[PDB]
Amino acid sequence: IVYNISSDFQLKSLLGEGAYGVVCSATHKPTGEIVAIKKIEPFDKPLFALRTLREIKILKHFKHENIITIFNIQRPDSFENFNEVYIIQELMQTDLHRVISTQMLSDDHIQYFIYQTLRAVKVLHGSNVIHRDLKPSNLLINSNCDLKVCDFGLARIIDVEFVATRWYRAPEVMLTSAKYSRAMDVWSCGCILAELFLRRPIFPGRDYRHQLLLIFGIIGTPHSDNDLRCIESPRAREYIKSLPMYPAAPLEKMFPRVNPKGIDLLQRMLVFDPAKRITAKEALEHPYLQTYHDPNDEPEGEPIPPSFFEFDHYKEALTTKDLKKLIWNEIFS
Amino acid sequence: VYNISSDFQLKSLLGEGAYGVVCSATHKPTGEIVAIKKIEPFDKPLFALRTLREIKILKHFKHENIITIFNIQRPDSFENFNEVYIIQELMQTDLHRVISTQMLSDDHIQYFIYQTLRAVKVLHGSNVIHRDLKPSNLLINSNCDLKVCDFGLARIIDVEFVATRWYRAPEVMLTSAKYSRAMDVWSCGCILAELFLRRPIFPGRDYRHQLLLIFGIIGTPHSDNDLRCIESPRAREYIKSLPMYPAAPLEKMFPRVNPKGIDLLQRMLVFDPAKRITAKEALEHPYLQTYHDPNDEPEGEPIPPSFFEFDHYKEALTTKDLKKLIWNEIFS
Repeated sequence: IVYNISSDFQLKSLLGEGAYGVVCSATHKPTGEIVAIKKIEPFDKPLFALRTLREIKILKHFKHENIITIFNIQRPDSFENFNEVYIIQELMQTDLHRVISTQMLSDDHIQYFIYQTLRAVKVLHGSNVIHRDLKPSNLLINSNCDLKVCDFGLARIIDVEFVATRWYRAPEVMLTSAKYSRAMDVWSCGCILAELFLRRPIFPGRDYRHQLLLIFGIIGTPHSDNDLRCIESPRAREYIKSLPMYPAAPLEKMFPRVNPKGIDLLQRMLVFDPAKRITAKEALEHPYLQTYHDPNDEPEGEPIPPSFFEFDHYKEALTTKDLKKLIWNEIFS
Repeated sequence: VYNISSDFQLKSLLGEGAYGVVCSATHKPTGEIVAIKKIEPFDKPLFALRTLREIKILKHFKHENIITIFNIQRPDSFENFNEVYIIQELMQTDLHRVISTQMLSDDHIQYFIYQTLRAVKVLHGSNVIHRDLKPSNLLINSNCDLKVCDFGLARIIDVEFVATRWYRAPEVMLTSAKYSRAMDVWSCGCILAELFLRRPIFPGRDYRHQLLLIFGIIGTPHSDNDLRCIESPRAREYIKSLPMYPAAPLEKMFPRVNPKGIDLLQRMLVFDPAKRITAKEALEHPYLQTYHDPNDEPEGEPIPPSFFEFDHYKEALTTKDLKKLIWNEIFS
């Protein structure tokens, strides 16, 4: 696993080989710090190029306790042989998926993990950034319990497409065109909070249809004009009537060993109507989290213009060179 | 490794990449030599979708100028479906690399240029546009047979990523008419231009620069009839905002070139896609009467948009969705 990176960096262990590239825990000979180094050969894979670009722009902009820190990107020399991107970021022991899969967590830890995840969402939205793909495995965690969001490969700046799974995607997002709302992120959190209690995905659909069936199977099938009063889609409203009509299930009655307040906050997130869906801010304020809530320390963010990801706004086809230059430029200032 | 029927004998590796290895093999039963691609696209969304298009377009056609795929391996399980073995008709090299490494007689030029427009014609007649033609998507075999492949950006007629736009038509770049049959003729004209020049005629360094180079030879459009087919205000402003140079006389740029070829070049590399000559009209035109033959030239047959149904659903696709598309296409 070659790494043509500075001498000062002595690799240690390979933490994961992904579709993106490999990530290794290395040491900063000088200060003796332990960092995470990503090697990414993305130039023949357009999709992975943009993803990497997005991620690099976002990580670098924020300076938040719940969003991963990039320490520095290695700069190449010739744009002519630039075929690898090396990113030195903070090393993180595990992620929220792995943790749920091996430990039972006290209501406190859950309060704290969902608290941190909401804190980050607040700053992202406050900044006009929508993650668009929150799931347990994007929430990295440190040995002392720091949760940190990463993987903004699908992020967007507000005002086909591919996903690894739609297990945490919001129904309004699958049923319509409203695929760039702050609400959709708050829906993912609902799901994440659900997994924290159930220790398993709450809506593990196996395909599109089955996903909705699973969702309504719990929150309830939207029927009247007031339920679909956020689904102006004639098609979406048709398709909904092609699914059985269930009543919302009593989450409280079925999961009685779970903190009643969590259940409330959960219900206020898992709501079909994106407009009645609790917002990250109102979420931090919710009872269930009062222990950790402190409004003088829930950063509101600084707006980021759409031009941040200008590419999302032109039709012009992007070429390979184009992508390599956007990343290149990103690296040189 | 090449997990495939032992009825094959692997000769040699022909190349690699992101998609995965591809190599020659003998079909013991007929002693016919073939190429077997080993794609591992399910962790690369965009590649799986490209693969899906290639498999559907190729399996469908039966033209001498479109690559022929003989079979596709049958996976015997969805759970463990991680590769795709395509067995297609071996090809020695590609026009890019031929131009790239030799002077070709005006004869050779017409041969390849005829074959190329031959294929484009059947596809255009079948409502299929390639949308990404260039020298390296033109594969050539021994007895100089030209066959087009790489339909990863094709669409059915009733944004995206590309390696380069050196072959993209100006109107596609400016406007949103990124789906005309015309864009393929423009690409064609760039192949032709390149056959004479022996190098890319419009090697732009970037969006603007590409337009600056194209207009540098064809003339910047400025008149209403020039900008007749350009419905966008924003787009018109753009053109009107670039250096405005008058067309250059091809004859004095391709001097050691067949006067009948230039005329064809000028008929293809035209800004107005409406005026632009078509794949059929190109076969007829003088420079190509030596191979023309209003018989041996299929006009194809319209394919229904549903052939590419997925280009009509705005839902997001998942890994499983993708594995399922290719899977169905292999068994159905």
